[PDB]
Amino acid sequence: HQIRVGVLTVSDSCFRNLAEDRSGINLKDLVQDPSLLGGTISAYKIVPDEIEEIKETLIDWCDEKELNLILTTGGTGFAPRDVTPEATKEVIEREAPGMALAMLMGSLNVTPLGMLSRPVCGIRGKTLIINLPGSKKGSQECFQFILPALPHAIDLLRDAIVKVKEVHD
Amino acid sequence: HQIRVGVLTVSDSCFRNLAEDRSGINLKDLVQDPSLLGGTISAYKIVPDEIEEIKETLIDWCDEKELNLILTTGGTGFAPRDVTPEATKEVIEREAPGMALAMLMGSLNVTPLGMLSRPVCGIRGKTLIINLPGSKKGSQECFQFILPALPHAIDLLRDAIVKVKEVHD
Amino acid sequence: HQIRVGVLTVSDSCFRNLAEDRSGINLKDLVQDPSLLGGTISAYKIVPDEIEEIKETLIDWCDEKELNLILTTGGTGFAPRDVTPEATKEVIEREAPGMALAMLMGSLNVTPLGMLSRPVCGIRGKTLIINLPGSKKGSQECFQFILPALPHAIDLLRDAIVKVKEVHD
Ligand code: NA
Repeated sequence: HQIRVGVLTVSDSCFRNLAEDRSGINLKDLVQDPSLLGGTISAYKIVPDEIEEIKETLIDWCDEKELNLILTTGGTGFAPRDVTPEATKEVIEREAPGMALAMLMGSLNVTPLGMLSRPVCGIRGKTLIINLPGSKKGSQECFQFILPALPHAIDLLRDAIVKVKEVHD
Repeated sequence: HQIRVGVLTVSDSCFRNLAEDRSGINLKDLVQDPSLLGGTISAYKIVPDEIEEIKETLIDWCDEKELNLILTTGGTGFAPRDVTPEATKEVIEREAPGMALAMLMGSLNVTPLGMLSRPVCGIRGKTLIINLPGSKKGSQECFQFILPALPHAIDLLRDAIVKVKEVHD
Repeated sequence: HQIRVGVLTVSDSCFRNLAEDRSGINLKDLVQDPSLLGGTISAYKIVPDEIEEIKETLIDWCDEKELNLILTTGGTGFAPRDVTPEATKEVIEREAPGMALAMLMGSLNVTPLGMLSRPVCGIRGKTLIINLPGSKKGSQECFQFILPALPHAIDLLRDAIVKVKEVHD
């Protein structure tokens, strides 16, 4: 019944030690809160806004760590270096557009600037990958929008096969 | 100018005769109701949750049967075998994201679990393909969400070319 | 910090001189209104509903003209020749699904027929590309739905690199 979760902070500023990772730290707290998801933090990493590093991390976390859930924070806006959604599209097997939609409607309710977020959500093996905004406020609000559906989503994926492992098994 | 419709049930359980196809049978009734769509059922099949069989059936129904509308039911959730949207993306020529959106907003209005549905809608030749959920309740509600736009959508596609046929024409 | 905008009218009828481009002409007025966007019209063209012509124009306007914003009007519905979204998907580097969403929700609030529009929004270099409907009413409404986010989106993209130019720089 355990939920093993990874939080991937995608941020040049945090990577360069220019700012504290308020968003990522807060997501670790939200994830572990027994009144919320009641999950376990199994992976945490800060990476720069660089497609290959994001992709490699996601693949490792899905295929080697077999996490149930990865929450990315940052790299989903219009700034030129923001490529988290692009990295995510390259690693997912099955897209989950309803989750990206739920987050966008929720965000638009807060502000029209919500349409400047470009998140992708999708599945790889047993892992649900969710792109969240970079700000603490934004990532918390978006986590809140999807939380009601997370336990069931994770449950449906628990027995999925990790494709790269299954071929030599 | 009849509306020729195909209902494709994607279900391992129904395919193996473990359960009755409540969803598909109900969709046949909804399609044919003269107060609703007033369509004709021109094709009906139960297939397992297997990407190639889904793809092959959709292609035959669009290119050989030249159906105006295909309603798929099942294989659109998070369960590992659910690959209907993936099959659909491989066969469509032009995506219709507004229809997938309309269904998802309607569904989210019923329950946040609507974000665990992953439907694709799109066009191939004269055919509009709509992915609906596997459950009778979900497919009925989703059919209702798009019904007001179906007649006009179908009309706009009636004179489309079937690409594989036109090359030897 | 001018906003250099292109308006691309995709319309067989206008291209063949059968109708006046009411939509494109109105978009030029909207764009230049200082209480709306305060933009500059830097490019305007009417092209037929042909994928290659649309793609070639978009690439030229992004890569050679380095426009901040391109509004396309027409070619986004279900009619068989409507291929603007497909051309757009072939040229963008980063999709902006939030903006497409916002336009569609707004449109669905007016009529369910909004779900028969298939717009794509995305980014190439410094340029935001927005697909709008062909009708004057539809393009004006869709522009007005996204307008609140336009200034900030454009600003975030101002220092983006034009990839084809950077490689020989
Ligand atoms: Na999409």
